[PDB]
Amino acid sequence: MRYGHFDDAAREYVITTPHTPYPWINYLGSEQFFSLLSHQAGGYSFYRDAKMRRLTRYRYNNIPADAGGRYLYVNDGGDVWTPSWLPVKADLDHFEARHGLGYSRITGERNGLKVETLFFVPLGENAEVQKVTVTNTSDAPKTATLFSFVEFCLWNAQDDQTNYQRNLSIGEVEVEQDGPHGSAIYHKTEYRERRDHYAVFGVNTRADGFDTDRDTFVGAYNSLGEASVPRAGKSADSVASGWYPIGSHSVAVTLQPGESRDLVYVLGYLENPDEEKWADDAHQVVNKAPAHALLGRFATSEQVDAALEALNSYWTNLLSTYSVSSTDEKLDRMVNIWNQYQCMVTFNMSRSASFFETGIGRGMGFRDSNQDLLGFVHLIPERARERIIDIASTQFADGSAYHQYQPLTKRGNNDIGSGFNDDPLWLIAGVAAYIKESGDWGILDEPVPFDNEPGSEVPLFEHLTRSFQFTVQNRGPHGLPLIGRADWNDCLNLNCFSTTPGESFQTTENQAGGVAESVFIAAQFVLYGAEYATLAERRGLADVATEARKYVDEVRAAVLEHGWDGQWFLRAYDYYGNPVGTDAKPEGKIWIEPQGFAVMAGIGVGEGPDDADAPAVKALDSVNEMLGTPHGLVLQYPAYTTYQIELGEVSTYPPGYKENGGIFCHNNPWVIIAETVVGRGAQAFDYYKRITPAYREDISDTHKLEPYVYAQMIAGKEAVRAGEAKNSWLTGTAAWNFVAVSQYLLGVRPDYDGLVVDPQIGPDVPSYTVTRVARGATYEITVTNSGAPGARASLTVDGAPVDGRTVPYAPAGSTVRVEVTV
Amino acid sequence: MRYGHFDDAAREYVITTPHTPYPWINYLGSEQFFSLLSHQAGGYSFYRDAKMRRLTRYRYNNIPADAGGRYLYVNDGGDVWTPSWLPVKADLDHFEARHGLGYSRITGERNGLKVETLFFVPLGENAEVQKVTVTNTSDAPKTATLFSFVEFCLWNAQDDQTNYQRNLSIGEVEVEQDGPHGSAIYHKTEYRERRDHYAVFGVNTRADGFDTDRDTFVGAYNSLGEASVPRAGKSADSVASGWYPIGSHSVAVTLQPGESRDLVYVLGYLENPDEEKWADDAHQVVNKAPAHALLGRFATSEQVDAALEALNSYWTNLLSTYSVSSTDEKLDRMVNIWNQYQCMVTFNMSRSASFFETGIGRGMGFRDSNQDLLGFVHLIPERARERIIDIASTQFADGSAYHQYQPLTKRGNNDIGSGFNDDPLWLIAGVAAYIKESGDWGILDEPVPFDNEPGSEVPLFEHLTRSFQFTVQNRGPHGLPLIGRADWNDCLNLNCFSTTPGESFQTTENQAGGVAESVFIAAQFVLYGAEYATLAERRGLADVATEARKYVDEVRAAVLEHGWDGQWFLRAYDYYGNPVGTDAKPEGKIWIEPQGFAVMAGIGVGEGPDDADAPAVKALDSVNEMLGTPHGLVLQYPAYTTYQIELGEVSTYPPGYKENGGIFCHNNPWVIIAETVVGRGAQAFDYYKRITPAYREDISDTHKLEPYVYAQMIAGKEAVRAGEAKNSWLTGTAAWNFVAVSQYLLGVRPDYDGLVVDPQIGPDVPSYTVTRVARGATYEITVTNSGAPGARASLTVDGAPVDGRTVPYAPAGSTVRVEVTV
Ligand SMILES: OC[C@H]1O[C@@H](O)[C@H](O)[C@@H](O)[C@@H]1O
Ligand SMILES: OC[C@H]1O[C@@H](O)[C@H](O)[C@@H](O)[C@@H]1O
Ligand SMILES: OC[C@H]1NC[C@H](O)[C@@H](O)[C@@H]1O
Ligand SMILES: OC[C@H]1NC[C@H](O)[C@@H](O)[C@@H]1O
Repeated sequence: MRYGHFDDAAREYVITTPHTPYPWINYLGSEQFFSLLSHQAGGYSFYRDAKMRRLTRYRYNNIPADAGGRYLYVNDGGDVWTPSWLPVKADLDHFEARHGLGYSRITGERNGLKVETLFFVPLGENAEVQKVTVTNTSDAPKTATLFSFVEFCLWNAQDDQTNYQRNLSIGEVEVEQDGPHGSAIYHKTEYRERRDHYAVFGVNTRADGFDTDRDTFVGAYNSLGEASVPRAGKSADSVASGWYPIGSHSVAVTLQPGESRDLVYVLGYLENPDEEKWADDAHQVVNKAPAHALLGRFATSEQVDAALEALNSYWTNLLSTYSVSSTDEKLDRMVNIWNQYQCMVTFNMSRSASFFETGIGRGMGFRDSNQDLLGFVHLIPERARERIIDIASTQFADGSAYHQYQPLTKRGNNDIGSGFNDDPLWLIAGVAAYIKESGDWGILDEPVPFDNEPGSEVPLFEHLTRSFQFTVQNRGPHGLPLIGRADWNDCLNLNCFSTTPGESFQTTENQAGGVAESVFIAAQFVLYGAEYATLAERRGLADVATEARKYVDEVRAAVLEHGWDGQWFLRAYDYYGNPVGTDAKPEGKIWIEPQGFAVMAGIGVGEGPDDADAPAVKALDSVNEMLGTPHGLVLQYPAYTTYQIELGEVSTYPPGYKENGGIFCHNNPWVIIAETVVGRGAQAFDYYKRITPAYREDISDTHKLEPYVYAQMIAGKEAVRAGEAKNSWLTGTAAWNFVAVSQYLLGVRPDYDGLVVDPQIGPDVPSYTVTRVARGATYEITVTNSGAPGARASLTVDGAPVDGRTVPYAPAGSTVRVEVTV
Repeated sequence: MRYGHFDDAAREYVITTPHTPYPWINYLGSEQFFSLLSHQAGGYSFYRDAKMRRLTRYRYNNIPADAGGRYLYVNDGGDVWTPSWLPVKADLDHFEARHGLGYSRITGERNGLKVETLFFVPLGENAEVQKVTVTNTSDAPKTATLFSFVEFCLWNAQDDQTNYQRNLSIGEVEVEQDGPHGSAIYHKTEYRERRDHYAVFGVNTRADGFDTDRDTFVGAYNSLGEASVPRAGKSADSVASGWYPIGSHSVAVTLQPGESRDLVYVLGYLENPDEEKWADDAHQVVNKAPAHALLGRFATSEQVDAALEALNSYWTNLLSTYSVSSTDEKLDRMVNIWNQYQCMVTFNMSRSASFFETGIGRGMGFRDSNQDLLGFVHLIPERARERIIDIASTQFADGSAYHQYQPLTKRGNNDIGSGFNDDPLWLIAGVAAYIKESGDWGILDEPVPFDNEPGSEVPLFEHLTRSFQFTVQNRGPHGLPLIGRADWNDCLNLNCFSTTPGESFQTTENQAGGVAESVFIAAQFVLYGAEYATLAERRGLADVATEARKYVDEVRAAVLEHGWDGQWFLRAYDYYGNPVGTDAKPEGKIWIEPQGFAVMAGIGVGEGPDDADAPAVKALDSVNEMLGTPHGLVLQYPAYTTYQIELGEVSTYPPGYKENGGIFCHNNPWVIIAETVVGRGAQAFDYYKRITPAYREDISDTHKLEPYVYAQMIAGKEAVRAGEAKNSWLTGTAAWNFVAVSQYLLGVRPDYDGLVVDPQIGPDVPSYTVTRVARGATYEITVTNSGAPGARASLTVDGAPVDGRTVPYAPAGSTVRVEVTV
C-alpha cells in the first residue's frame, strides 16, 4: 500500500487521494512565520510562537480529524464543494496534493471546474499566501461563486480554548471592502489594549461580499461541511461582535471553455509601533499602512511567481552544501532533500507544534534545540550561531538550565519540569558541532548572560565549563553522574515515587537524597567531556584540559567497572542503589540508550567487528537480538507490565508504546553510529533502513503517518499496533539520522582542522559520490566501496596519496577531488 | 418569543423544539457526581472535580456547538437517526426535551418508532443512568438496532486537551459482553498505575455487539452525525488500544404494534482500595466487584423508577423550607422551584464547569462559594456547615486567603490570582448567614486550620477575627480599605500597569506601593463588620465588639467624607490617589457596586424614600437614570472606549460586555435590596423582573440562553448585542436574587433571635402567603400589601398584636400564624 509518490525532480511528495490513513502535513515558512498545512488544507498559522501569537484556530482531536483549515467553497449553480475535499466531502473527478519545500499545491476538480491552490509563506514575509487558479475544463460557459474561509484564533491559544467566560466577548474585526488592492478583513482582538499587532485577510480584487462571523456564515446546527452562506450562494456580510471571528470573501467568476482566472489571498501578521497604532485621534481605527504594503506586495500573479521562484532558489542554495549521488535513490532522496528539509523544520519548531504537539506546553527545548543543531549547522551556520547564544542564555550560573524557553520571549521556564541532569552537556555537543562545521572559534568569546540577567555575561566557553563542572561535581557512589529529575529519557524518574494520580511526572516534586545514577549521562560525559577537553586545550587552557581529561577517564573507568551487566550496559542505579536494565530483573532487562551512546564514546571497543569478546560487540549483539524489529529498535525489553514505582513514568505506558517498549526512533541513530564505530557498516545501514521515510513508503498503511518525514515513535513488538508511528515531524530522529547517514554511513564529517572521509556502510551501496562544501571549499568525494566488515577507507587527494582519513581544509575558493577506497 | 414552556406541577421546563438559540442544559446530581446535559444529550460527567476526574470528553467551541454527548443511534431498516436530533439531524415526527429537577427526559419519534431517554444521577450513586423507552407507534410490527454511544475522557481534562504526544498511547479498555446483568465496557486508562478508579458503561441486557474504539465506530473522515457502525447496522466489536476510547453497545429490538421496551444504561465511577484493584495475580484485569454491584442496582426498570421517586422526594422536601403562593405565577415559579434549584447547583459547582466555564482553571472560589451559602443555607444547612469549614481552612493566619481551592483536594491555589482584598470579609457574610438560619452558634467554636496546616487550628470565630483585622489594618490615606489585586470586581486592577500582551490581569505581578483604595470594600466592611461585632457580642467579647463598632463607625464616616461624588458613591482611588468613578471623568462616571452596597449597609439613608436630600436616594436615582435598561442595570456608565492602563482589565472589554458596561447580574440584587432598604418596593420589584428567568421567557430569542436560570452577564446598552446573555447557570446572581426576593421583597428573613417579616415589594403583589420552616417551626405568613411607598409591616401573631417586625422563634414542631399588614 501507497497513497502517493516522491517526485525527485520537483522536490515534492505527491499525494493522489485525499483518503490517507491520517492527515499529512507540510510546514510552510522557515524564518519567523509558520503554517501547518495538511493535504486537505487543514491546520493553522502563527508568528514565532504557537502558544502566544496564533493567528488561526485549529482543533486537535476533532471528529473528523482535520476539519478546519483554509477552505474555498465553490458554488457552481447551486452545487457546493471544496477542492480540498474536506470539509464538504463532495465527489471529485480529480484530486491531487503536492507538498514541496516551503510550499504546497492542492488541486481539486468537479463538474467542469478545476480549482488549484498554491499555499506558501514568502521569504521575508509574515504571511501565508494562496494563489488560487480556477479553470473552466468543460465545453460550455461557467459561472461560480467562490468563498474563502479561515477561522481566527484569539492569539493566546491557551486562553483561546479555555477562557470563554471572558474571550467570547472580546472578538473584534474591521472590514475593508474598498482597499487599495482589493478587499481585506482585520482581526484585531485586544489590539484595543496591550497587543500592538493584528491579522489581515485579503484578496487581490474587489469582493462581492464578505463575512466575519462564524455563526452567520456556517449557520446554527451546521458543521463546516454544511456552511449556510456558500449554500445560499451569497455572503451575508456579517460583522462579528464577540463570538467567533472569521475571514471570508466571496468572488463571482465567469469563464468560457478552457479559460482561467487567478485569485491571490494573503493572511498576514502585522505590527505597529504604538505611536502609530491608530488611524485616528480617538484610537478606534487601526492603522492599516503595514497591511496595505503587504497586500500590495502580493496584488498580482507575477509577484507571487517571483516569490515562489526566490523560495525555490533559497532551497537550492540550502541543499547545495551536502549531497550524494549513489545507486540507491531512496538514500539519495533522503540525504539530498527530505531529511535536510525536516532539519530546517525541527530547528524552527523544536517540539512545540505538530499535529500531535499542541503548541501550548512545549516551547524550545534545551536538550531538543541543542541536538537539532547537529543537523542544522551545515545549512545556515549564522542562524545556528545565534541559536546557540539563545540557548546558553537560559543556562543558570551553577551549570544547570531551564529545560526550555518560550519562543516569543527567549526566556526559560519550568512548565515541563526542571533538573534534567543530561541537559547541561548537550550545550557542549551543539557548540562542538558548530565549531567543527564553521571553524568560528570567535563564538567561544561571545559574552552570554546567565538566565538572561543583564550584567551577568561571561564568555560562551565559560558556560561550557559550567556544564562540564556540573556533572563533575554531581556524581554518585560508583562515580556515575547523578540522574536528578530524569536524563535523556524523560520517563525514567528515579527520584519520584508518585502515588497521586493525575499529577505529571515531569512537574511533580522530587525526593531529595538517595543515590540514583545514570549510565547514559556517564556515556554522554565521556563523549562531550572529550569535546570540552579539546576546546580547553585549543583556547590555551593547558591545565583545565589536563584536569578535564582525568575526569573523563574516571567516568569511563566507572562505566566499565560499575555500568556493565555481562552482555550489555546497565541503564542506571535507582534511588536505593539497585541496578536498572540488568538480566537480574524479569522486565526491563536491556535498555538501548547506554548501548548506543557508550559505544559512540568508544567505551568497550575491541580491535574489530569480529572481536566477539569486546563489550561494545556484545552490547550491540544483545541489542540486535533483544531489541530488534522489522520497524526499528525498541527502547527496552521486556516492556514493563505493572507499575514500577521507583522508575517513574516509564511503566505507566502500555507495553510497546512510547518509552515502554516503543521504538523511540531518536535513539536508533545512536546504535547506527555505534555500529559504524565497531566497523559493521552492513548492519548500521540495515538499521537506518528500518526507520527511514523512503524505505517505509511501501508500508504507508502500517506506518500511518507522513511517508516523507521521520516520527518520534513507532509502536514496538509488544504493541498490538506494532509498526504504527505517532508524533511525526517534530523529533530529534531527523537530525540524528542526518548525522548518522551523512557523517558515519557515507562518512563525510567536519573535524576541527580538516574533513574526515570515513565510509562505513557495507556492500548495499557499492559506489557513490558526495559533494560537500566546507569552509567555502567544495570537496568532491568519489567512493568505491566493497563494504567488507572492518575495512576502512584510504584516500588520494588531487592525485596524491595521503594517510589516515582526514583531509586538511583547503583554502576557500578551491575544489578538492578525493578518491576513496574501502 | 418562546421555545418551550414551564410545567409548574411537574417542576419541569419543557423544550418543544431541538432548534433552540443556544444549547440549553440541566445539571444532574447534587452530591459528588455530576452531569452537564443539554437538550440534545450533549455535555459530560465528572466526579467531585471537573478538571480532575472527568469521565467523558466534551468539546467547547465545536462546529456545530454541542456535537458530543450521550447518543442512541437507531437504525430502522437502514435508515439512521437519533432522538436527540443531533448529531444525525434526521427529520423527526415529534421531539421533546423535559428538564426536571435532577433529571431530564428527551423524546424523539421517527417513522413509527418513539425513543424516550430519561437521564439522571441517582442519590448516593456515582453514576448517570438512562432509562430508554422504545415504543412502536405504527400499526405494523417493527424491528431496529440501537447503538449507544459515549466518548471517554482521560480523567485529567487539561491533559486530555493538550498532551496527545503522551496520551494517544495510554487509552485502555476492557470488554465484558457476558457480565451478571448484561454487557459492560470498562474505561481503565492509567489504572495500570496511580489511579484507583475506572469507569463503566453498561446496559441491562446482553448486547449483540459492542464498540470501544472511536475511529472504528465513527469511520474515517466522518463526523458523529455520519457514524459508520450505525449505518452499517452492525457493531464492529473494536477493542481500543490507545487513541480514542468510547462505550457503545448494539441492542436489537422487535416490537408488536403499540408495544414498548426499556433498556437501562449506566455510566458509573468506581474505586477499589489498593489491595483489591486486580481480579488476577498478574495485575492485568480490573476487579469488577463495585461495578457489578452498581449495574446490579440498576438491573431493572423498577429499581430505576424507585430511585426516581426517591429523587422526587428529596426535591419536594428540600423545597418545603421556603414556599410562596401569590397572585403572580412567574414570581411563584422562580421562588418555589427555579431560583432554589439553581442555588443547589452553584453551591455544588461554584464557577467551575458550565457550557461556558470549561472546568479547567476555576475551582471552588473563596468569594463565590461564601456567597453561594447565602442562598443555600436554608436547603441543607449541615452541608453548608461543612462548606464553611472547607472554605475557612484555605484562609491564611493574616486573614487573607487563597482565592479558590481545588475541588478534589480542598487545598487552596493561585491559578486565577491572589491578594483580592474583598475576599476575607465574605467569610463573615457566609457564617453570619449560616448562624441566622440555623442558630448553630457552636460553629464559632469549630477548630479550623490555616491553609490546612496540622497544628494551626483556631476556633472558626478567630478566623473571623483575622478577616476583620485584615481590613482594619489595611486602610489607606482616606481611611478606605486598600484594594490589592482587585475587590469583588475582578477587572478593577489598580496595582497592575500592564503593557505586556498575553499575560493575564488576574494572574500577573502587581506593583508595590501606591495608595489605591476601594469604596466597595468599605461598604462591605461596614455591613459585615457590623455582623462581626454581633458575633463578638453574643460570645461575650464586649471589648472586641466595642472596638469593632468603632472601626465600622470610622470606615462609615470615611465613605461619607471621601467616598461621595455629589450625586452617587465614588468607586475607588487609584495607585496615585485619583478618584475613579467620578462625574469629573469622561467615562465610568458612576459604577454600580458601591451604590447598592453602601445603601445595603445603611450608609446615606435619611427620612425615608422621599428625602431627596439623602445620599442613598441621590445615589439610587443616579443608578436608575444612568445605568438602567429594559434588561437590567449595567456596571458603569459610560463604558470605556480606550485602554485605561491604570484600571487594569476592565477597559479591555469592548463597550457593553462583561465588566465594561455589561449587565453583571450578580450586582443588581444589591440595588434591589438597597431600594427596599430605602423603602421603594415598586422599583425594587421592577429591577427584579428585568433579570429574572420567568419574566424573560417571552424574549428567549433575545436572551438566547436557558430561560429558567439566571446568567452572569447580559449585554448592556452600549453593545450591538444589547440583551444577549452569556455565562448561564454559574453565577452569584442565583444566591443573591434568592436573598433579595425571599428575604427583602417578600421580606421573610431569619435573624439571630427571631424571624424578621418586613415586606417591601410595592403594589404589584397585593396579597401573598409565604410558608417558612425556621428552627423546626413552620411560620404561615399571610400578607396584605397596599404597596404604598415607604410603607412597612405590622404583624399580629396567633391572634395577638405584636411590636415591630420580629417574631421570636417558636419551639420545634409549632405552627405559628402571622397575619401581616403593609
Ligand atoms: O514532557 C515531555 C515528555 O512527556 C512524557 O510524558 C513523554 O513520555 C515523553 O516522550 C516526553 O519527553
Ligand atoms: O478569573 C475570572 C475572571 O476573569 C476575568 O478575565 C473576567 O473578566 C472576570 O469576569 C472573571 O471574574
Ligand atoms: O523521553 C525521551 C524523549 N521524549 C520526547 C522528548 O521531546 C525528548 O526531549 C526526550 O528526550
Ligand atoms: O467582577 C468579577 C465577578 N464576576 C466573575 C466571577 O465569577 C466573580 O468572582 C467576580 O466577583
